[PDB]
Amino acid sequence: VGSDPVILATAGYDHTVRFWQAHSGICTRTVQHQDSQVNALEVTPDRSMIAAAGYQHIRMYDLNSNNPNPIISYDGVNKNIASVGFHEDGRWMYTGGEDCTARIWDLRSRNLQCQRIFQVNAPINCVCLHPNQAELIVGDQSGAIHIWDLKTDHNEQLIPEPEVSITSAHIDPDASYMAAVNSTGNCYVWNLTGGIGDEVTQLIPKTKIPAHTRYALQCRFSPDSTLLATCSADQTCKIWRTSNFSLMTELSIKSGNPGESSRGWMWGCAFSGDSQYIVTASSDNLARLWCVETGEIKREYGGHQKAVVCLAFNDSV
Amino acid sequence: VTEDLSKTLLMYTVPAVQGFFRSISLSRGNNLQDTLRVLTLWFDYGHWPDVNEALVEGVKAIQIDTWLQVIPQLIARIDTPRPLVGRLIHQLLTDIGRYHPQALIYPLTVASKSTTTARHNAANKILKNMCEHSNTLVQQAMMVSEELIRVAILWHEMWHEGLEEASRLYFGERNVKGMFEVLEPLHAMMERGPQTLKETSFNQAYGRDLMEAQEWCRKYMKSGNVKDLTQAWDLYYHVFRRISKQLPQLTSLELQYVSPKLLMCRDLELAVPGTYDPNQPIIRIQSIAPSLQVITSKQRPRKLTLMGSNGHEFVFLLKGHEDLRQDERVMQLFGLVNTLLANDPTSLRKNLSIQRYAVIPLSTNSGLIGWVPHCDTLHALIRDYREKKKILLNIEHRIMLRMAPDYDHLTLMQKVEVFEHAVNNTAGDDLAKLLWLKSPSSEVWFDRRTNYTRSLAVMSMVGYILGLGDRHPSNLMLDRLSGKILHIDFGDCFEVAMTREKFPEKIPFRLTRMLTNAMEVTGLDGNYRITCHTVMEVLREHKDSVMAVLEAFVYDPLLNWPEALNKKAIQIINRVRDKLTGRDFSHDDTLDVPTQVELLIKQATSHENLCQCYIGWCPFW
Amino acid sequence: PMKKLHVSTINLQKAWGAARRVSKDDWLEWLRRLSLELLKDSSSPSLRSCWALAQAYNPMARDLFNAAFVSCWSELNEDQQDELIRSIELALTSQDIAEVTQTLLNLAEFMEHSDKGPLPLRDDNGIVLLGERAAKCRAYAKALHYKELEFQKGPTPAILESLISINNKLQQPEAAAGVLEYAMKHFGELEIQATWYEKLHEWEDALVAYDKKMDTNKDDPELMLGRMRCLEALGEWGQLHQQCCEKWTLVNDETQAKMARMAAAAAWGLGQWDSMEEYTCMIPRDTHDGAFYRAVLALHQDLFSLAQQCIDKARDLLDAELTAM
Amino acid sequence: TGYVVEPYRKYPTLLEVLLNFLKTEQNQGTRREAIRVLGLLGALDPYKHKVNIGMIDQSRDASAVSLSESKSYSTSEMLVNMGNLPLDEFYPAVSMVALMRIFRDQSLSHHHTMVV
Ligand SMILES: Nc1ncnc2c1ncn2[C@@H]1O[C@H](COP(=O)(O)OP(=O)(O)NP(=O)(O)O)[C@@H](O)[C@H]1O
Ligand SMILES: [Mg+2]
Ligand SMILES: [Mg+2]
Repeated sequence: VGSDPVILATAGYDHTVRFWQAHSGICTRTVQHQDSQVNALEVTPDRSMIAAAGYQHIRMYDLNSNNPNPIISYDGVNKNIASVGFHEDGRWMYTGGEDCTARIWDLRSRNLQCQRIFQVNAPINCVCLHPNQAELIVGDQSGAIHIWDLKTDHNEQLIPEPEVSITSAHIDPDASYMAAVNSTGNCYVWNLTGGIGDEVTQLIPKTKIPAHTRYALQCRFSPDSTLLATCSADQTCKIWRTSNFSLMTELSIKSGNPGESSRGWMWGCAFSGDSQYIVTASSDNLARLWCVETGEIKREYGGHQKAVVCLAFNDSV
Repeated sequence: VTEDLSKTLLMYTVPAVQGFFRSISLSRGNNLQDTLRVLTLWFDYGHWPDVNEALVEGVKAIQIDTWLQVIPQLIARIDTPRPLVGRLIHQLLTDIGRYHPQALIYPLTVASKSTTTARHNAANKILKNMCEHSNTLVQQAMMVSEELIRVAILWHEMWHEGLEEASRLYFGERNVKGMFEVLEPLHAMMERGPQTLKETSFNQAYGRDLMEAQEWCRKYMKSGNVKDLTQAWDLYYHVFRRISKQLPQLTSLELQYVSPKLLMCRDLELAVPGTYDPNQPIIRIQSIAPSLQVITSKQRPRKLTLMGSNGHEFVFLLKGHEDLRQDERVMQLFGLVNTLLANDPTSLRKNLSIQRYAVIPLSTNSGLIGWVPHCDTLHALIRDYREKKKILLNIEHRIMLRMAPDYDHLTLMQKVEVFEHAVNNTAGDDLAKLLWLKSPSSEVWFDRRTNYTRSLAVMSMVGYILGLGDRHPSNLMLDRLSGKILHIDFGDCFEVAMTREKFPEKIPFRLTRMLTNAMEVTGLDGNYRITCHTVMEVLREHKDSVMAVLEAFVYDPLLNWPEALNKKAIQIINRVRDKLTGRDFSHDDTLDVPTQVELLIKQATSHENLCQCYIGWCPFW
Repeated sequence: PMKKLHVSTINLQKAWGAARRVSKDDWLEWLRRLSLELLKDSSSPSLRSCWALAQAYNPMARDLFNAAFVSCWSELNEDQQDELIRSIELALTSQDIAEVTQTLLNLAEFMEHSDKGPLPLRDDNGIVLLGERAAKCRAYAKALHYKELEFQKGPTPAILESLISINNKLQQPEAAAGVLEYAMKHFGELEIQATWYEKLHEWEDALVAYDKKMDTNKDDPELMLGRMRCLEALGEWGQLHQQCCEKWTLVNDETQAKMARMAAAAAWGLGQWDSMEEYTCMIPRDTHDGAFYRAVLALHQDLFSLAQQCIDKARDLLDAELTAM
Repeated sequence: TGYVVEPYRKYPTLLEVLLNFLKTEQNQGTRREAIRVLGLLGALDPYKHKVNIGMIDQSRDASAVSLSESKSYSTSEMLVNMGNLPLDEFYPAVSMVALMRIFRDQSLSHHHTMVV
């Protein structure tokens, strides 16, 4: 599956993980993920290994071989694991769980247990890391975004809205803007600080974006730091412009008939390096690839028997 | 400073006691509030002399029967360290027994079997004082209490429970000493020997195996080798399998097999449990039925029956594994709330009284529950409705399983996906249509639905203050005549279910969509919300009486099932104070009743809170 | 058992012969004959055995009217059922008698409970028809039930009007408040009319709204009636009597009949008994209100005999309403 | 005597009997006298009427010591209690209910022939 420079992976409740190519439109292979569902997917930066985070275990999947089983099934976390994240070299993999623990484990070794642990009062929603790989934004269920220092373990915590569940967070590669998204349908964007190791890493909030009137789930910056995509529970994803946070782009799957409502949420998004094609997952069994400029159905990845949740996307020249 | 404080307290307390006693004498029936206030003043300042003489004079002057309202609280402080307070408590209890032994024997019987030394010997002393003039009634109550405790849990029952617990301990906790501690009472009752036909049959069937296991245990702690332990486990497993296969066959117990003494006694002078009332003739235990129906639930209660001296059957549900003292005190608090709602004319007109039953604990593990007639559990009601309509009982649950067969294994928002899919694709109007169908006429339907909504609001707010959890549909019941809601199990009061590790409850009360649809079609913004506001105002204004009733939990080990115990109890009461005053949600802020009720309705209706509920709670319902 | 019996269809729809039934005696006789013929043509032998006793004892026929209709109805085919529905609709629509309407609404709710299902009385199972019939029949719990069925089928501001009205005429100001909150949440765009406050028992606000709407439209009937109702409820007898004197000279006689009740009440409150004599003339003599107010006038003039038979007539007229309610 | 309102409380069935007269009898004079008695006794508060007949009881509801209950029809009520079983068994049930309603009543002895 690692032959093509362009690769994406998909997973959900069907106890399987599927892989797709940009211009194929047909699943390459389906690999079983029995015994549990799946919450997150991520392809390592080196494009040699995929982490699938589900319930009480994180599974590792090869990218160059031909239809193997899971190769390393890490276990130990007593409850649901919610997020994944890798270093640029891929040795250290970050993660957050529903058991009030945000952890960092090893990948290039045979260690069978965690390497670093961090406590937080509430379960950890999706976690993300600063591009320089020296700071962690951890999103808890209590709404308190945690700034965690990798070189001093300093745990700053900012709650921009009391008693709400922040659902996801993402920081652009340029380390200029960072976005967080919660169940209130709001996108909170803060300016970064141009620090390296000065321990400052100050975050300066900006104007609030009423992204949705419904539970907003996944917010992600583009690799070019030009556009942001926020997909929510109202079957709507909005692609805001980083320049002014305006919007002329709607991503909806509403049938339009009141008798066909509750079709399914959009559960995630993934930009491309060029950032003109965006792939998102939709709990109506299906993943959709659109183009931001026109917002039309470029491809639909049929094959999932049950609903889809999480996606990963890696591309190369 | 301290001396002036004491002087001010005494000069503002002694007039308080005098006035309260005068008001109680002038009330004659509507005096639960005043009696509780007197008890609070007596407990907090009775040891002070002048307060002591004032209380003595008031007690001597005041009618005795009034104190029947507050028998538990008195016994909850029977072991007060202060000399004068304890002396007056004992004298008052002795008087209450002298004139009204029927009301006070059962709580005293419960207190006698207390592990605490002070409570134990005080209860023994008061029972001796009772005996001094009513030896017959005292021993009769003791005998019937012991026999009903015996019938509550058969030797089968406690042996099965102990074997189950040992299996968890040895394999789960690897606690062999814990196993020995758990088993020691079982060996103790073996040494006690059989005393009924069922006990003798169980002896002849399994006692030899049990003694052989005891012998390998003797070998174990005489040598210290797990080989003897495993030899014991062999017969433990065999007897456990035998008893487990036998248990479902005990669908109905005949008394002569399990308790011939109940059959021997007839035309008793003891009052039927939970029916004594000094203003009416005493209904007495004429006989006991020759067969007890048994429910197939996990705890296995017994549908016991009495034939009263008035010829009317009195049905009870006899529990053996639950602490019924909590249920009794919750019934007392419900009685206080009923008094409060009747006192206010606005709430009095609306019939906001909480339906309640009689709870008679017999020990720290067993008791009797009044079997309320013409009532159906919400689970049973919905089951009957869906069987009748050919709708499938678990339709929402299997819709969730179809969307996610591992529904329990998802993250929060994925669980919200599944839960909202199940809710939005199912009508959820079972209770509305069922209230309509179970009503003779639209007049009766409207009356029943008004009562249902108002009682649901009353119990929602009271349970929230009470922290009453585990409100699953089987724990709610509906009247076939009045329509009021009845809450029957109170084993998870004070947010106990909201802190347990496994499937913690994230809602204050049950307000699922099925209930809200049975309300006015316009929703819960009307009758329900307004009744909640009314009840919260009534409770917040009279929070002193609620705290007075709840002090019984402060000075008892009831919530344990020891300064840690006191710390936990005061923490729970602080939480209840926060709920009543309004500082529950944010300690730094106080909320008016509309705001608090809106927040609580949002919490009880939120899908994030509802989806996390354990599946058998039927949050989708 | 004895099996079923053939429901003679001809005589069955013949028993529903409301074509030439006009007077109250006619309609009571129609109800009696229908309740007897249902038993006579009942399919179940158990009911038909009671027909002979019902004939000589009508209350038996009244007791089994619902069951007798169920037995007769379950045998008819689609076309015969449709004819029966048409005749039932005609019976409900024809004349508003408390006894006959009460019996028919009781039958409707009985069929609603029965496994046969609600009577397909119209496209809406007679929900609208039965609701309005219950409303004007003084039986407001049935009216509430059918109005809530209307609401479930779809909420409209008119359904909210009627639902507030019914709930407050059931003495449920809290339910009416709930309906108001539903309106404000889901219909905040529309401007809440004066009739809402009138039915919410918000008499002061209702009067304010009626005044604010009347200044733009002089001499409007419905506005006048609502303003008078608000004034009577508020106890403003002086203003009510001033309004009555001002507008009595131009009101239509049909609407003057509606004027008369509140006019007489206000005049009594003040004490212009000649004005009461003038107003009570318009109140019909066949209504309890008319007889009672005529008795009041007679007593003020000290015609004790006249007031006595007026009170007797008032009781006789109130007998039907009291029996129905 | 002015013994008003109290008769409802001391005779809870009085109001029910007076109202039931309006349903049963047809003579206009008797009905007018029934209405006269109803008015003379007073228009009882519906809540007070419920209290008199016991549908609402604050003596037991507000009592601190709860008390156990002392036990373990119209055509519509008959259907409600009979809706579980078919109509074929409902017809004889309601027929017998009405027949017994007449038959226990001795004042209708002249119908007891046909009833049997
Ligand atoms: N007070 C009561 N009045 C009438 N029926 C009752 C009463 N208490 C219990 N029941 C009925 O008996 C059933 C079993 O009793 P219950 O109290 O549910 O025992 P359990 O299931 O062992 N308790 P828990 O595990 O705490 O839910 C109930 O579901 C009701 O049907
Ligand atoms: Mg149970
Ligand atoms: Mg229970």
